[PDB]
Amino acid sequence: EVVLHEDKKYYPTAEEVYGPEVETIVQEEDTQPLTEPIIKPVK
Amino acid sequence: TRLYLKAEQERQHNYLKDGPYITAEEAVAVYTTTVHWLESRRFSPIPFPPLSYKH
Amino acid sequence: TMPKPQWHPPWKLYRVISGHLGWVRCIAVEPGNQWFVTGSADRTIKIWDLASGKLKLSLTGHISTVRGVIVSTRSPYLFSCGEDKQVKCWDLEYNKVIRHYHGHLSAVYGLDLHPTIDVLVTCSRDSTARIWDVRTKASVHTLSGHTNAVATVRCQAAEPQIITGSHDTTIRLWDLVAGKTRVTLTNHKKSVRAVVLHPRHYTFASGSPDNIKQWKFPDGSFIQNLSGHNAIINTLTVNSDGVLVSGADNGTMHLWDWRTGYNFQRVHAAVQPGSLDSESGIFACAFDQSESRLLTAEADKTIKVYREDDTATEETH
Amino acid sequence: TAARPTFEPARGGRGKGEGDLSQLSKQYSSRDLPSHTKIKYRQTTQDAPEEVRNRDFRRELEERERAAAREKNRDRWDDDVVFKNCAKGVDDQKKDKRFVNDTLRSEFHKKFMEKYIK
Repeated sequence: EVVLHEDKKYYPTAEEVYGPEVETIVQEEDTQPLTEPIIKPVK
Repeated sequence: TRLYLKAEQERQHNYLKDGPYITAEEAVAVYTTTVHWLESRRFSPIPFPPLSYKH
Repeated sequence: TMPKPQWHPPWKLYRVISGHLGWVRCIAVEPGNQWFVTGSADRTIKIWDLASGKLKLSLTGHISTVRGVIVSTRSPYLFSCGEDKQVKCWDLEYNKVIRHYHGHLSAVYGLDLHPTIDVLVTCSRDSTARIWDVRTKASVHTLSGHTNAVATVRCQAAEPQIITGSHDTTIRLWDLVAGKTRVTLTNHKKSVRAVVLHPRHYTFASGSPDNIKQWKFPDGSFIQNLSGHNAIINTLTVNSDGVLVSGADNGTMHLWDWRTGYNFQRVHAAVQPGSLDSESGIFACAFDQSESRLLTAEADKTIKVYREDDTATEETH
Repeated sequence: TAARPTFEPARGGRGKGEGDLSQLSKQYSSRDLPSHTKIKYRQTTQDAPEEVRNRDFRRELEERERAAAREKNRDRWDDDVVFKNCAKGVDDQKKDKRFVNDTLRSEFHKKFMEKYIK
C-alpha cells in the first residue's frame, strides 16, 4: 500500500469537489483552426 | 534549474515522509539474488587499499 | 416590512469550464447566443461555445493581461483591452487584429461600446477615460478629472452618455459632446469598481466595498442603498427580470432584487481542485441573451455557468 | 533614491491629442496613416440587429444544449525469475484527465520537467 512519488495524488478530483450535478469541462486545445473563421462572410 | 530544484526538494521530502518505496521483501529479493550471483562466480571481495600497495 | 419583493427563483451551478492559464479577468456574450468571449491573465482571448462549453478558438496578441473584452452589436468586430496599454479591434471575419487604438499611458482597465454611434470609450490607470472613433482610430475626447485609477465605464444613447466609477471613490457623469463632467457622485467611501445600467427603468447601480447604491440617471439622484454584501466587489450585472448580481474578490456572489433590493441568494462557490483557498474570487460576470445563464469569470482560472432552479418556491424571506 | 517604485502614475490629459491636439501638431507617425477607412456592418445572415430582435433565445439555447448533451452521451521458458507480473491491474490510471490548478503539480509541468531535464 505504498504510493510512489510519480503518483502522489494531492488535490481531490473535480467530480468530488463540485458533485454529480456539475459537469466539469476541461478544455485544452481547440476545434476549428484559426483560419476557419468566426462570423462567416457572405460568399 | 530553479524549477528543477523545487521539484527535487519536493521529491526528497516525499521520500523521507512516505517511507522507502523499495518494499523490504523486494529489497531482500534483490540482495539475495546478488549474493547468489557473487557466490556463483567465486568473487573475491575488494579489500581496503593496503598500506604497501605497489600500484 | 415596507416593500414586498418579487419572487425570484434560486440560481445553481451546473458547469465549470476550465482551460485558462491565468485569472479570467473579463467575459462578454455574443448577440446571438452562439458563443462567448473570455479574456484572461495568460494573454489569450478564448471563444467558447456557449451551449456545449467547448473551446472554440484561442486568439493571441496581447503582451500583458487582458482586462476587458466586448463584442460589437452593429459591426462584426471584437474589441479588447489590456494591461499592455493597448486597445485592439479584432475582425472576426478574419480572426486577426486590424486596428489598435493608441494613446493611453498605462493599463486599460475597461471599455464599453456606444450602442449607436461607433464610439469606443476606455478607462485607464492614468486617471482618464478616452473616447475613440472606431473608423479613424482617433481620440475624440480625453475624459479627465478623476484623481486615482479609473475602474469601469458604461455608455448609453440617452443622457448622460458616459458614466464611470473610479478608484478615487467618486463617480463622474459626463457629457460626450463637450467632454466635461456633468455630475460628481461622492457617496461611496471606497473605490467604485463596478457600475451597471438597467435595461428599462432608467436607473443605474454602482458597487464598492462599503455598499451598493442605486441612482436615477439625469442628475444622479440617490434612489436607494443596497447593503449586506461587504467585500471588494468587482462586477455588477442586471437581468431584465430585475435580478442584480454582485460578485466580489472573496469569491462570494449575492443575488439581489433590483426594485426593493432584497438579498435572496448567497452563492459562495468552491474553488478548482489545484487552487488555493485564498484564490477564490470573481472578476467578471455576464448574462446570456436569453438571460437564463450566468457566466462568471473566476480567480481560480475557471468559468462557472449557472441556471435558475426549476424546483419552485422554497423561499420568501 | 535612483532605484525607486512609483506610488503615483502619470495622469493623462497633457499631450498630443489632449486639450488642443498638442496645439495642432504637424507631426504624425506611420501608424497614424489612413488605414481601414470603412466600417464593416453585420449583414442579414451574419447577426444584424433586426435579425436578433424577433428571436426567442431560450428555446434555441435549450435545443442546442439538448443536442450537445446528446452528442456527449452518444460519444461515451524462464519461469524461474524472481519477480512475477508486477503490473497486474494498472490500466494506465487516468492522470491525463485531471486538470490541477498548480503550476508545479500540473501534469503538463510533470511532463515538462521529465522531458527537458535529461
